[PDB]
Amino acid sequence: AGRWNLEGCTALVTGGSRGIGYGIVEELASLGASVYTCSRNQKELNDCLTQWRSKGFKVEASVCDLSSRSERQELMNTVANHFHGKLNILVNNAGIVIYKEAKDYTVEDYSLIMSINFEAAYHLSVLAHPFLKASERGNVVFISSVSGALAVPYEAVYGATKGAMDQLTRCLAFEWAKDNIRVNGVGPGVIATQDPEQKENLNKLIDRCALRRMGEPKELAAMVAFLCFPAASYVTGQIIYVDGGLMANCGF
Repeated sequence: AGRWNLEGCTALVTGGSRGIGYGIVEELASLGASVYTCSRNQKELNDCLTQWRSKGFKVEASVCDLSSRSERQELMNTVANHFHGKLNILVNNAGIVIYKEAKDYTVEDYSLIMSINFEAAYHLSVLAHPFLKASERGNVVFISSVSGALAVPYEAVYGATKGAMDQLTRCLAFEWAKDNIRVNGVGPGVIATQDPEQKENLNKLIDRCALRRMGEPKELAAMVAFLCFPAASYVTGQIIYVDGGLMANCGF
C-alpha cells in the first residue's frame, strides 16, 4: 500500500451490512482495499453490494452467523481463499447489545452477547493470524466502545465484553509483534447509525460530547483505515476513541 492508502491490501470486516461496519467497508474500499464482509441478513448484504460496487468499491460478501464456531471457521476458510492466503486487515466490528440491567440478564442473554462481542472477535483473530502473518504487513483493528471503559445504562454486560476485548487487544499487540502484526482498538462513542428513557439516555451522551453531536459512520471509519495505512507503522496496542470528546468529559 502507499503511505496514505490501502492499495493492494485485502481486508475482512465483520458486520459490514450497515451502520459503522458499512462505513468501514466503504472507507477501506475507497482507499483501494478489496473488502470481504458479512452479516446474518441475506437481503441487506446484496443491497450493500449493489451500492458498494456502484461507487466502484471492490467488495465481496456472504451470509454469516458469528455466534457459531463452525460458521466462523468456515468464514475464514472462505475469505482465506478469496485473498489467496494473504490477509492484510481484520476488523472485528461485529457486536450486539441487550438492554437489561446486569441482574436481569438471563443465561441465554449472557452466553449470546459474550459469543458475538468477544469470543467471535477473539476466535476470528486466531483463525486470521496465519494469513495476517503471511501478508507480511498485518493489522487487526477491534471495534470497541466508550462503554468498554466507562459506565453506560443497560450496558453492564455489553461493557464487560468490550473491556475484555480491549485487554486482549493490548496483549495481542505484544504477542503478535514478531509476526509484524499491529493490533489496535477503536472505541466509538455515539455514532449516528424511541423509548422515552432511551431517548434521554442517548441525549445525555450527545450532551456530554464536546462537539455536542453524534458521529457519522465515516468519521469512525476514518480512524480504522488510518491505523491500517503504512503511515501508522509505530501505532499498536492502543484503544483510540472517536467520540467527539465524550471520553474526556466529566462536568461539561
